[PDB]
Amino acid sequence: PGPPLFNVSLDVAPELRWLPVLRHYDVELVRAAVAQVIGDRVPKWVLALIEKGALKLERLLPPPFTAEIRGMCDFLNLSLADGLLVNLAYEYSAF
Amino acid sequence: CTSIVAQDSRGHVYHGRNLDYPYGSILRKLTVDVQFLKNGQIAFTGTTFIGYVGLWTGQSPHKFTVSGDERDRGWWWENLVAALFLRHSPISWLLRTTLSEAESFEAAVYRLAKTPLIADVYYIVGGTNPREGVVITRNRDGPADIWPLDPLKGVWFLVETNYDHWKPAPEEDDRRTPAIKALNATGQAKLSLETLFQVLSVVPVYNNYTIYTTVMSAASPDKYMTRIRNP
Ligand SMILES: CC(C)(C)CC(C)(C)c1ccc(OCCOCCO)cc1
Ligand SMILES: CC(C)(C)CC(C)(C)c1ccc(OCCOCCO)cc1
Ligand SMILES: *[C@@H]1O[C@H](CO)[C@@H](O)[C@H](O)[C@H]1NC(C)=O
Ligand SMILES: *[C@@H]1O[C@H](CO)[C@@H](O)[C@H](O)[C@H]1NC(C)=O
Ligand SMILES: [Cl-]
Ligand SMILES: [Cl-]
Ligand SMILES: [Cl-]
Ligand SMILES: [Cl-]
Ligand SMILES: [Cl-]
Ligand SMILES: [Cl-]
Ligand SMILES: [Cl-]
Ligand SMILES: [Cl-]
Ligand SMILES: [Cl-]
Ligand SMILES: [Cl-]
Ligand SMILES: [Cl-]
Ligand SMILES: [Cl-]
Repeated sequence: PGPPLFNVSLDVAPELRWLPVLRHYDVELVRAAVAQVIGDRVPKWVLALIEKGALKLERLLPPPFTAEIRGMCDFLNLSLADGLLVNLAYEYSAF
Repeated sequence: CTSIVAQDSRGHVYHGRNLDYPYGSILRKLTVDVQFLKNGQIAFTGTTFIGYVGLWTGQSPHKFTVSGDERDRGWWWENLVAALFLRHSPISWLLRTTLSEAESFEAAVYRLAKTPLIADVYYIVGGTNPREGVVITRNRDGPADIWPLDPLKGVWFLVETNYDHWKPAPEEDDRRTPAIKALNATGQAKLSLETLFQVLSVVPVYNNYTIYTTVMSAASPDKYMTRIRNP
């Protein structure tokens, strides 16, 4: 069996292509899960610094990188700062 | 994490990997295989967690297979300057960009080696033809070392954990030796996806933090196999 298998058509706009997958997942499990990876390792002011500057930060990252994250955070009702914090989690602590 | 690219006696190339990470009880429920379609046809396959758009394990069918392992070098402020002032690329994203745009094992190894990054990483690439296997040790601005397969010289497998291969793995975390030990004994004649999975199923290569194990072969895409690990 292995883990679930999904399809993601790159022929759909970046913000929409990941959403058919999220239908199969409890919007709470995902969201509550993030808070555990976030709350325990990053102070809020960092999260606030990001949130305040998140909309200028995403201007730098590749367009398709952020666009896909933005769409997932709107569908899931996550803060975009929480979104960029988990996708750049490796780049945040690799040194 | 542990990535292994290896070649068998018949000329086939196999790629397998492990992914270790805390918060396992969560990520195991969110781990999925994803097939990224272009024009309805599969363009590549990857293993990721819901919410993560980058790939740390992928397969471009009939071209190559790539995986990534963490390399912790530099200073904390290097990642900051590189990401914001220099606009380098994230690791997991470059890996995914390559799986989609690279036209050959050679082309992929070029992109994964020369494209600037926010932080260092180990890129492990496998191919569809014999001897196509490398371990790209990445500096932020370029490649620090490329480690190629050489079966005729006796090197039929490359084992990469999270440490440079020209130095010995630390005593605290030496998952390289038991991985080499199990491969030395498996023999280039017995190597296959089934056997390479049992190599990665060895302790401490298969430890408490392992989340999933993937074994793949670029020339046998339908055999892409991921298995969630519940230790
Ligand atoms: C409906 C949401 C909230 C899930 C996602 C958002 C608002 C970000 C959205 C909504 C619509 C959207 O349009 C994409 C279709 O474009 C085709 C060619 O460009 C892109 C994004
Ligand atoms: C905005 C981020 C954090 C998401 C990503 C980037 C890559 C820019 C980053 C990543 C890492 C980083 O290091 C800061 C560590 O702080 C130590 C305080 O003494 C700073 C920035
Ligand atoms: C993914 O796309 C292929 C294209 O033919 C389709 O056959 C397959 O059913 C899709 N995957 C899932 C899980 O539906
Ligand atoms: C969705 O997010 C909005 C804005 O933060 C909030 O007011 C609302 O309560 C949230 N709803 C759910 C179901 O999370
Ligand atoms: Cl559906
Ligand atoms: Cl599910
Ligand atoms: Cl259904
Ligand atoms: Cl502030
Ligand atoms: Cl892409
Ligand atoms: Cl190319
Ligand atoms: Cl050969
Ligand atoms: Cl550097
Ligand atoms: Cl630099
Ligand atoms: Cl190593
Ligand atoms: Cl099995
Ligand atoms: Cl198991």
